[PDB]
Amino acid sequence: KKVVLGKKGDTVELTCTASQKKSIQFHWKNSNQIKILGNQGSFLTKGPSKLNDRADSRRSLWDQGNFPLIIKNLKIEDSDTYICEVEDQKEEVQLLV
Amino acid sequence: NLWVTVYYGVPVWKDAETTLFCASDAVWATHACVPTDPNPQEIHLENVTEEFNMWKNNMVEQMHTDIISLWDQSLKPVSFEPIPIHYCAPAGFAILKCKDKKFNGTGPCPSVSTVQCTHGIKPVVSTQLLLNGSLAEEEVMIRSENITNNAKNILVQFNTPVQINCTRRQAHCNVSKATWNETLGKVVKQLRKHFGNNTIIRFANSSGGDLEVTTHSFNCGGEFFYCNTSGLFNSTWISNNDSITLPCRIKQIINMWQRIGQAMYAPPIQGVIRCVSNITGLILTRDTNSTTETFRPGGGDMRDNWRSELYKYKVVKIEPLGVAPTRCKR
Amino acid sequence: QEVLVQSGAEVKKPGASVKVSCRAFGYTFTGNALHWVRQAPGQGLEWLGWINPHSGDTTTSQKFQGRVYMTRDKSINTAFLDVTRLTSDDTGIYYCARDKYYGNEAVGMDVWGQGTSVT
Amino acid sequence: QEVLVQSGAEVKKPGASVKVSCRAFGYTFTGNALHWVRQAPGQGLEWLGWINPHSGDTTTSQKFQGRVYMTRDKSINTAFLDVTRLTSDDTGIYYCARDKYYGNEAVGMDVWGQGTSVT
Amino acid sequence: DIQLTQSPSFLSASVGDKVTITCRASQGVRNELAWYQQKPGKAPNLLIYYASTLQSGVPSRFSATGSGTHFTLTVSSLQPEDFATYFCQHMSSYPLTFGGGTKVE
Amino acid sequence: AVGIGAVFLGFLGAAGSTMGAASMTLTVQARNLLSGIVQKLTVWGIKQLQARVLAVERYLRDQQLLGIWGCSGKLICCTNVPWNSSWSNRNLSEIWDNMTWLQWDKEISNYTQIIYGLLEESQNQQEKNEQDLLALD
Amino acid sequence: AVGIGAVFLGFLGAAGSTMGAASMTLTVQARNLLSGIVQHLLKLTVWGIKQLQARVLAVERYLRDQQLLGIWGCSGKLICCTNVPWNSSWSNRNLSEIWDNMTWLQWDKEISNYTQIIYGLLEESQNQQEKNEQDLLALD
Amino acid sequence: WSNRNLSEIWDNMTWLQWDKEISNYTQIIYGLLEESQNQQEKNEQDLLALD
Ligand SMILES: *[C@@H]1O[C@H](CO)[C@@H](O[C@@H]2O[C@H](CO)[C@@H](O[C@@H]3O[C@H](CO[C@H]4O[C@H](CO)[C@@H](O)[C@H](O)[C@@H]4O)[C@@H](O)[C@H](O[C@H]4O[C@H](CO)[C@@H](O)[C@H](O)[C@@H]4O)[C@@H]3O)[C@H](O)[C@H]2NC(C)=O)[C@H](O)[C@H]1NC(C)=O
Ligand SMILES: *[C@@H]1O[C@H](CO)[C@@H](O[C@@H]2O[C@H](CO)[C@@H](O[C@@H]3O[C@H](CO)[C@@H](O)[C@H](O)[C@@H]3O)[C@H](O)[C@H]2NC(C)=O)[C@H](O)[C@H]1NC(C)=O
Repeated sequence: KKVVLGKKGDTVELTCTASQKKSIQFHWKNSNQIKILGNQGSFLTKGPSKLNDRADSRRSLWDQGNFPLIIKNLKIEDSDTYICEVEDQKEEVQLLV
Repeated sequence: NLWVTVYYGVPVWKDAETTLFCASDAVWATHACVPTDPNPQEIHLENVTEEFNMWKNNMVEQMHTDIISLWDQSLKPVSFEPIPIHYCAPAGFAILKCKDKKFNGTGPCPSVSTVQCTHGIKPVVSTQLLLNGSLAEEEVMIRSENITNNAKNILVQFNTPVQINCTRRQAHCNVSKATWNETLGKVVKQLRKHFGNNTIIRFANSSGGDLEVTTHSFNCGGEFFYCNTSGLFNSTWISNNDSITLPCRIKQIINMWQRIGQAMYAPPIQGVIRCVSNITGLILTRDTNSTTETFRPGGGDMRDNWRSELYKYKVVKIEPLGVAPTRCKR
Repeated sequence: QEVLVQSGAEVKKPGASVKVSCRAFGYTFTGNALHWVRQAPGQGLEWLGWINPHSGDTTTSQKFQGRVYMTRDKSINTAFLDVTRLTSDDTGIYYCARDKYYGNEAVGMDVWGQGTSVT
Repeated sequence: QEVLVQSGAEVKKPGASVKVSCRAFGYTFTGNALHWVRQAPGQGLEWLGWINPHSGDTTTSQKFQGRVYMTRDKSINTAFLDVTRLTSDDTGIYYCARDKYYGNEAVGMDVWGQGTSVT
Repeated sequence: DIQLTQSPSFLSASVGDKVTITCRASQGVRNELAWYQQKPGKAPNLLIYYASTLQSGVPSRFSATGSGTHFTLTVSSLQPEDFATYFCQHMSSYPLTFGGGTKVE
Repeated sequence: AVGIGAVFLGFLGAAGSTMGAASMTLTVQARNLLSGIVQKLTVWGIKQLQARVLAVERYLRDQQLLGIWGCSGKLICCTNVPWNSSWSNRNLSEIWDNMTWLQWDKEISNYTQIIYGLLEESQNQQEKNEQDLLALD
Repeated sequence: AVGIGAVFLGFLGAAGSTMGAASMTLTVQARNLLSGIVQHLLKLTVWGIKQLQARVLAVERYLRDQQLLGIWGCSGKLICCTNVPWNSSWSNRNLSEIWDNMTWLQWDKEISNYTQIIYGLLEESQNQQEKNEQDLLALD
Repeated sequence: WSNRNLSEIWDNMTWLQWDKEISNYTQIIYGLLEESQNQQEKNEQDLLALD
């Protein structure tokens, strides 16, 4: 259970690493299981969540197994618990702001 | 007293994987390929039931790697028309095909046949809307590995081909409206068996992101079409001519065929490009969740394109040798 | 799935010969023998003969010996019936039927086609 | 080079079970039988039983029949000794020993482990 | 040859009745009898093989008993789709021939 | 009843028939196991002769394993190794008249190497080296 | 003394044992002569040819050895007996001197000089003097 | 299949003139040698192994 802190109106990076170094499917959701951001390979797909306009991930690290989540213009209401579903593993991460 | 008796040629098989090879007729990338048989032999195996699993099928990965290799050879200098490709097995292996109409994707099949090799398939490169595929019989079929989990995707196979017309005035696609309405009525009905008899079902557009996921990305006549599909998926269905025009755009450098860090320029060639094709299925993504559920178009991962059509087949390895008790003294 | 499909209706003069077909779908043709059954209109059924598709051997009812003939083609999975020297008594419906064929003997004809009207 | 490596010391309550391991280094494990010999402290050697590492056939002495079990594992070249229903007379040091095994019979115990102390 | 008589030829019954119809063979034909059901304009479909064993797909209300020269088939409860004609077939020896037929109305 | 002779089920056609009926049709499956005949980027000349080499290496290994447990007049042979009764204990009418081969492998697949070790050793060290004592005179 | 049964020495695992004992474990070396198992962006095939050449050579060598046993009398292999007289010019030693006190290596270090003449005698004798005999035996 | 006697067949012709006339009758003897003894020498020693 990793914990990350963020500032008001800034960019926070959410790390989530795989066991191997391979571009492979992942998912990023919130505590209420609403989809935020995932892939269909290397095509980044966004969810119906409210954070869709500010969600971003680094494609150039996807070969290295690092599957981040970049948040810009960080507000108050998005301090939630984020689930990184990567092959039946729930890498739970907490966001404070 | 009983003794061990050794038999050779026993018809038993195990689940195993090996290499497969192409077989397609006698243009695009297939000139180093074996000609097919004039009469493909099939043998129906009565009293034989076993389990299939089209999510752990190994044939679609080999087909994926083969088709990336052949298409990467094809584009790097040629025509881009998809050609039906048969997939044949070596000596000692067998291909098992389940011909039953009821098939949720995994589990037992009550009637199976062994086929030397498959009916031919065209390697279409498209997202959202399944183009030029093969059609299931009876009713509209829904396939997934987890209905309750929204992290997976939903595969939809039709009973009737939906006519669409690529035209290149801005380039646009023509869709029949009433046929589309009755086929999505058929689709929503089968979604109502899998979610409840008091559920309201909505269809909206894509959530956003890369343009290849949000738009119908396909190839008509060597030309690259990216069509906004908000006019199709905008409907709702309760708890119990006319024509549709899809606007399309053509881009020069794209991302396609699941390749990372991609840029390649392509100009228009000559003339007016107009083609007809058939929607055969859909790929959908599931999204205070008790009454309203909305499904959105998806795609992207191109192994789902081959998994939508190679669900019928599995590869088995024949073990010829067996032992049994028998009253025999030598 | 295991269905038999035949040719269409035929009308032919007396003294001639007629040829009907029977093609099998859904099963292996060479694994089961095939019977032929005729029916006069308004009467019962009448049996003619039966063919092993794998060997090509034929067995005919002795009323119809030398008159009805049975052939096969394994490449297109068809069995063919020939009736020569036509009279007015043979007008009716011709069926091809798959025997269930357990224990290398006739058991019961479980799959039938939808019939041929020969006049 | 032909040595046997044993587990650590164990302390157990009476009525429980103890499991010790014996791993082979320096010889082919499936070619020599293995004995389990115990020593109470201050007294002589007492025999338990012996096991073939290939076939899995076991032999326990009749005093410890139904009380002392011997299993094997060829993947890690190891034999396991289980002693159940402990009393105070079982306290001592335990050895796994390799038999020379010439001519399909017991010959002599040439390779011995370092011993396992159980109390 | 081999003669088969079905009794009665025409039988009248209502919906839900239990009806037993009889097939006679001129010799002992042991147990190799088959029962078939035909609707007009359609091909006959098989009901009973081996004179006692049910065909797959035929529901449990149909049954058949008998040996030697005597056989019966019995429907326990008549449904409106069962009103058809019913045939009994031997294959003990050549020639194979058909019964007289029993139409139920 | 009346008969005409046997029929032809085909390749892998005995998986749904009884084992006693499947014993007569071993040879037509055994013929086309290797099949035979058959007859700048490199396809059909590499990555396809590897399939033939794998099939030949499987067939030669299976034929060698059948020739070690020495019968070599193949497709049926007997052996002087007794059958253990703990391995799916059934009657001869139950197995040979009512069961298929695949369901039998479904129960006997847990004992394959224990079969193969005894069949690999016991006869061919006990059938041989007693003819060495028999041919002394 | 007491016994529990035979053991498994392994592949090539009895080359130092006696002559009689090494003739009990002939079977575990016949399996591994053929062995089996085995199991970028497609630029070059440099070890897609050489491994395949090695496998083809191994298959051909095993077929040549089986064909050599097939020309001579038997093919019911791993031990069988024939009818060539053993002349005393080839290593005249007693039966206990070569069957109790020898490994197979010390046997081949002596009979490495006379493989071809023994192979020729086995090539001709049983294969042309046991054959053309049964046809005269089966006159009646 | 080439009805000849022994003094025609074994001392005065080669194998070429033998197979030149037996090439008409290849599969008709190969099927009989395939089926007859291989289903008749079999299925009888199992009955001989009863006792
Ligand atoms: C690696 O090398 C070592 C030493 O070089 C080998 O160890 C020898 O193994 C042999 C087995 O081949 C042993 O021989 C056995 O000796 C037993 C005891 O012999 C004594 O007692 C008899 C009377 O009973 C006296 O006649 C004899 O002189 C000795 O005083 C015998 O009882 C055994 O006989 C059995 O086998 C023979 C085989 O011909 C039969 O005739 C018998 O009936 C009986 O079945 C046997 O002869 C020998 O003792 C070992 N030690 C040495 C030489 O010091 C290893 O075996 C070898 N490794 C491998 C894997 O082989
Ligand atoms: C597939 O499975 C069915 C089971 O429904 C098999 O049908 C069975 O076949 C056997 C022999 O083919 C029948 O046994 C027969 O019984 C009669 C009774 O008098 C007797 O003459 C013989 O003992 C004969 O063996 C059996 O009745 C029949 N049905 C059942 C329910 O067991 C079928 O053979 C299987 N295989 C194929 C290829 O269809």
